Amino acid sequence: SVLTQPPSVSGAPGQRVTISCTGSSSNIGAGYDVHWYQQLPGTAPKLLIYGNSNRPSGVPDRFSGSKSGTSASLAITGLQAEDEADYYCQSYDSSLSGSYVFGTGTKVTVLGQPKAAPSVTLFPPSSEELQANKATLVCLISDFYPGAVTVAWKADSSPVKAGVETTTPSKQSNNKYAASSYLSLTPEQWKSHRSYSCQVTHEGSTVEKTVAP
Amino acid sequence: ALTQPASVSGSPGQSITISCTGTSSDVGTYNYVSWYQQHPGKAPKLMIFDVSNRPSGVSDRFSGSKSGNTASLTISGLQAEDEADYYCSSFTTSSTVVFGGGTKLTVLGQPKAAPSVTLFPPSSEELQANKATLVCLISDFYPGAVTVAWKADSSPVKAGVETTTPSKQSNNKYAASSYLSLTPEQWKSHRSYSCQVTHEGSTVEKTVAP
Amino acid sequence: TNLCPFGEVFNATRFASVYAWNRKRISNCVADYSVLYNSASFSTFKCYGVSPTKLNDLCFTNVYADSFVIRGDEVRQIAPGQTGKIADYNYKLPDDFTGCVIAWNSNNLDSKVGGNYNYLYRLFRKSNLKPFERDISTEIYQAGSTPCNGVEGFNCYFPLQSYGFQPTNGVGYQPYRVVVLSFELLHAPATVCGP
Amino acid sequence: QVQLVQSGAEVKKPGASVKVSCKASGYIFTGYYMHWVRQAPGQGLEWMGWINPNSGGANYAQKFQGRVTLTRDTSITTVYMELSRLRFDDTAVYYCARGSRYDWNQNNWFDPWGQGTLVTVSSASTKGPSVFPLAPSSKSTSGGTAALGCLVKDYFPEPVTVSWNSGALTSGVHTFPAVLQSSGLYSLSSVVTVPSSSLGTQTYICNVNHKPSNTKVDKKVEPK
Amino acid sequence: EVQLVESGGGLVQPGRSLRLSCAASGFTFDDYAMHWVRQAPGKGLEWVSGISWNRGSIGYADSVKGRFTISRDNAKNSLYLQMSSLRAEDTALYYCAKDGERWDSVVVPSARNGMDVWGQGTTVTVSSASTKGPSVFPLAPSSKSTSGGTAALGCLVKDYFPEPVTVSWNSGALTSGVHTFPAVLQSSGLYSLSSVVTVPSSSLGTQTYICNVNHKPSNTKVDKKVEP
Ligand SMILES: *[C@@H]1O[C@H](CO)[C@@H](O[C@@H]2O[C@H](CO)[C@@H](O[C@@H]3O[C@H](CO)[C@@H](O)[C@H](O)[C@@H]3O)[C@H](O)[C@H]2NC(C)=O)[C@H](O)[C@H]1NC(C)=O
Repeated sequence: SVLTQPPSVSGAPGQRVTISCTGSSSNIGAGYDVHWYQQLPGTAPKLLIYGNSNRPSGVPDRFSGSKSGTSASLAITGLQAEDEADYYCQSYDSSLSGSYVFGTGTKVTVLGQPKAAPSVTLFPPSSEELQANKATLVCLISDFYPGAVTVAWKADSSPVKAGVETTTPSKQSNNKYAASSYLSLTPEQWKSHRSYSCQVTHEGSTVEKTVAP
Repeated sequence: ALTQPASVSGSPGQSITISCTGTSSDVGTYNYVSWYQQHPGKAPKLMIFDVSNRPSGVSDRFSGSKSGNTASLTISGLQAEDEADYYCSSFTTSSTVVFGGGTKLTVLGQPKAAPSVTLFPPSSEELQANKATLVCLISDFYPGAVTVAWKADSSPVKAGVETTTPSKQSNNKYAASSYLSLTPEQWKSHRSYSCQVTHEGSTVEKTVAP
Repeated sequence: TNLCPFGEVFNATRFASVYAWNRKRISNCVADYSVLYNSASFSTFKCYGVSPTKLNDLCFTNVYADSFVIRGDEVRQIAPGQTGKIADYNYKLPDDFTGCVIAWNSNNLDSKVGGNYNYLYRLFRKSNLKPFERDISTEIYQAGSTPCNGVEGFNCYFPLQSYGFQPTNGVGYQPYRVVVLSFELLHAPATVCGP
Repeated sequence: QVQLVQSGAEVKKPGASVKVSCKASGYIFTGYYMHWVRQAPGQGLEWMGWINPNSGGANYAQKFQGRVTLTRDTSITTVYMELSRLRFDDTAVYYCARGSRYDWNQNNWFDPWGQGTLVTVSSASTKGPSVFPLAPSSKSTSGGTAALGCLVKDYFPEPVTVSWNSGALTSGVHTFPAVLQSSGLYSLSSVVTVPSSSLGTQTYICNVNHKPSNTKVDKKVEPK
Repeated sequence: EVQLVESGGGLVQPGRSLRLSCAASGFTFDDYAMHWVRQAPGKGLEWVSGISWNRGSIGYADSVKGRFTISRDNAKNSLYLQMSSLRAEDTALYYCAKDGERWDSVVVPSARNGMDVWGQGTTVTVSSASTKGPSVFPLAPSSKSTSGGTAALGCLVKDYFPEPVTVSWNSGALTSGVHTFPAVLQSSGLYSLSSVVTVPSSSLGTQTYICNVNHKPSNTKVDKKVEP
């Protein structure tokens, strides 16, 4: 089995947030405890809470945990600038030679700066690549916050999914995020149509960009 | 035991309320009344357990209510797959189950069909073995109520008649059979015999002669 | 120079039910523990109070072996301080327990298609069992105010159930054989010690 | 899945003793009470009693307080119900059902039910059937369809299997239920409707098989 | 002090076999139980296998049961994992953890204290494709990419393996305005990124721009001019 978790939770400094790890009749239905691990970006996972009620040395007093029925909950009161990381829940399972199961993972990020409007730009394949039997459209987006953006490629009247890829949002030195999306196809498929477009969606804000020969 | 009405009839789409009256030691103390449905020639199926909850695989057309010492089963949206026998049961305070008198749901809306009668005389082998049997078969009639009579040329025949109970066919119609046992002498002594069926005021006669 | 009957307990043909666990007193022999903690066949060898390395080189006054079979999801309750149905109604270990608990899966010797209902266990009781207390009574448990005086029914249940052991159950429902070796240290010349 | 199976139908005599077995498969057999429900032909349900397959106790109704016995067997997970000193009012269908849970809290409904076993108590002995051809005539035909059949009379017990040409003819067959005469012998008739042409050029043969009397008889129905 | 370091990592074409080791120091390795935890690149954790104080209790995941073999030797205070018949999903980062109880099992464990100490991680990449050089293409400005008086133009590198590739502009003379984004895995299993620069369009017709790409796995040194 697997443990379900919310995909993302955020908030403001000095505010109480909570994550819920829901199990089943085997993971938490039995007398099996649940532990909570915290993983910083680029570092190894750290043991945050053990035994679902205790706390190891080093962890501050803000992090708390409590289980009930077949579900546990972690709570962080008074968020700081050091608590933007990933959080996982772990428990054992006893079914067809069960094994240790982990949670989906929750990305806790503190909203230090409010939302903004991103800038987008599409570049089509150049003539050197057009003649190189290769084609790729790039839809680049910059200056968005937080890191939650989707990009969809659409022909004249139909969203296409053959050859879509989008990079994981990364952070720059200006604390803002940027990303790019690639549509890789053969030149004849692009030359046999009239127009293409990339649509970007960030926190509901939708922007379009159309490209035509 | 638990007292239930004899038979309830309703139109499709309407609502019928069957009242199962119990006892202060059966329905007054506990709330474990159950309603089972049984089709002709099958095992009783569990329909409602827990005067409110309904098991998986059961539609919403059936519901249960309770007020005081009398339970009730409410059926809404009658169809053809609802005509069966409904029984109410309950657990007494002495850990003993008690069933009801049984209720029969007759879904009104089916047309009236006249019976078809086939009459067969005793064969030659019958009288060759010192026996005689006249057969009167009734098929494709509705409802399941019909009387049978045996008539000699001018007389009634009451001794030596065996009539079964009407049973439902596969096409939701009924059928029955009647047998008249006599000796070859009595069969060859009279001129002719006749089987008469009576159904909803109508009568149909069939005659046979050697 | 006799040898302790360790094979008579681990390689036994049948084990008693958890509700009435068997008890074996070992003494007057030499204990060779090298076979125990170097067998790689037991799926659990936790020791409370000592360690398997130092256990061999320490004299013991007496030793008792309590063997039974329990489902897989109930092996984590045989420990000092734990609670549950098995820890309060079937087998209660003291808080100052100094001894070891071996456990190994037996899904090929205590199972049968269709269910094996030969191993019983207690479910209902009035109070909690004391450390090392045995109860084999089969009286009707009373949950309500009315006295049933020996007749089953509402508010009067049977305090003995049994697991439906089958070869198609998960690791949590598989029959694990458990053997608790307790060392009751008393005032004695330590008749039983290791080499 | 869970299921309960019973034994085959039985036929006895006044004064004998019947024993019905019920085997449960698919769950913990020793964790649910087992109830027995008796139903007379064309009558409402009747509660006989329950038994606990864990300890062995049993509780019967006041009507069957003296002449019933419920036993268990956990080695083969079966429950036996023995009814002694039978009468003429003891002919019925005996369903075995899974009743309440071990603590009378969760389950309080009879589910699932058995397939249903019949017990026919009677005084008549096993007698072979007698087949007679009900032949068609010019008076038993109208519109080009004539009826003809085979009558199975004076047999015991039930049931009997009547077929036409080893099961080839199926369009228009009708086997009426068996009547119970005043002597304890059953009689039924199986008829078929056929066009008149196949009455003049095709000869129909009915096959009657009675397994309790190991009888198999063919009969050719020809126009009288 | 408690640290675990794992070696034996690299790139192996699918179907081959690998051996991942893990040492230990600063504690009693003889007692505690050991486990393998793998994590996909940019995904959640996942359990692999586990041993506990002896070869009596050994557990495997439901997907690598018949492929991976875990072992240990208490003499040298180290554990091993022999993987074989690898697929396109085994590429991940591996950590060798330990339990929080002295004699806890793995098959029916008393799950308490969790896993305190984790390893640094070892990469296991399984790419059936072979190494090759990058293809470079210029993204030139047009009348559509003009905004705020500053037009963007750059160079796109595509279809190289493995990482990384260095990209510069004007041999280092041009520093301000450069943006280099991390490459993303393609469908064929390769990398592609783009280095862009945003410059006021007033210098588009006077100054030419040169993008220089350097790649060590293929010894590729390429200079490209980006013109309208
Ligand atoms: C319960 O029975 C088993 C099997 O009969 C006992 O395990 C056996 O222990 C003896 C101890 O000496 C082992 O003998 C040695 O085995 C090695 C390995 O093959 C061999 O090289 C030596 O020459 C010597 O024969 C024997 O192999 C082992 N049997 C198995 C199947 O592992 C066990 O000890 C018994 N229980 C108790 C409590 O004694």
